[PDB]
Amino acid sequence: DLPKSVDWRKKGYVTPVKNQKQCGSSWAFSATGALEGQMFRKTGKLVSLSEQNLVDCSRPQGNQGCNGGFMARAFQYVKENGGLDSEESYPYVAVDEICKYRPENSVAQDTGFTVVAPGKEKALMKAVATVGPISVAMDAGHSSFQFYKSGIYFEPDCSSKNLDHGVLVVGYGFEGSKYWLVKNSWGPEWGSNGYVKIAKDKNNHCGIATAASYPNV
Amino acid sequence: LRGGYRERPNHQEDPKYLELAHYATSTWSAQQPGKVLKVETQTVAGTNYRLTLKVAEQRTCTTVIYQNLEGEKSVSSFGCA
Repeated sequence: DLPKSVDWRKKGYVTPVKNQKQCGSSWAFSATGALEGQMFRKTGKLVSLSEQNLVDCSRPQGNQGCNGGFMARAFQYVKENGGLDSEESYPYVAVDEICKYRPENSVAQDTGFTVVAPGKEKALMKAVATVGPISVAMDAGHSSFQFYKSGIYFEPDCSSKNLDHGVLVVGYGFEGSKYWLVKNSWGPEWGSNGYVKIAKDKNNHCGIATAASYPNV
Repeated sequence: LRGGYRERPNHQEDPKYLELAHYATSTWSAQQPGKVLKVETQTVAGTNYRLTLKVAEQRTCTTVIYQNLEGEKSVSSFGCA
């Protein structure tokens, strides 16, 4: 029986909330989050990873930097590239740049990635319980999401198929009402200190279980 | 594609994109030295508006206006073919 609640922030798996600002790099933040957790699991050291490295360097794997991308192609870039620079060595400037990856500054690697069984919240729950924080895509397109502040986000027009935003499931739980605990990349001033509770086990709300993946380290 | 610009056809004559076009073009020219064909929106930490514009004293120019979650606007870019 899987636990009734998981919060990987309590185990030291999760960096503070970051801000993608004016760049369509949510895919890159979702990917660094999942890789930060898997590297922590392997090493015991939490190290902030470069979204800018992903934005600048993962075009050959079919990402388009601030114009959009996919967590899986980010994980594929790190695999093919043999590394990924730290946030500190390769800081975030929120614009498209020419690749300036340095292998000397690599602090992370992966061998590939695992896709969670599409559209299966019970699969996502197993993955979150057993692996750590999971990269997911959601429909964040509704003004209700922008002004989210507390409680369980539910949005009746939310698509489980048209997904526009990469985020990170860092756990799950229930209010005294089941939710996914989601880390966003819109700074800590948005939502609940940068976090949102998304309705869990309500027919894959906002597509949270549609495109879930994590890197293999 | 995920987090991509979404083209917004036939929105070109909406007052909102006319004000944004004017805001964009006037911001750019005011901070230059000396002297709507397409609308696209992108969900970021806020919203980007990428407006393709026909400008004349003729040029095809692309500009991006960023509006952050506090509703503060800025012109991210402005250039012409």
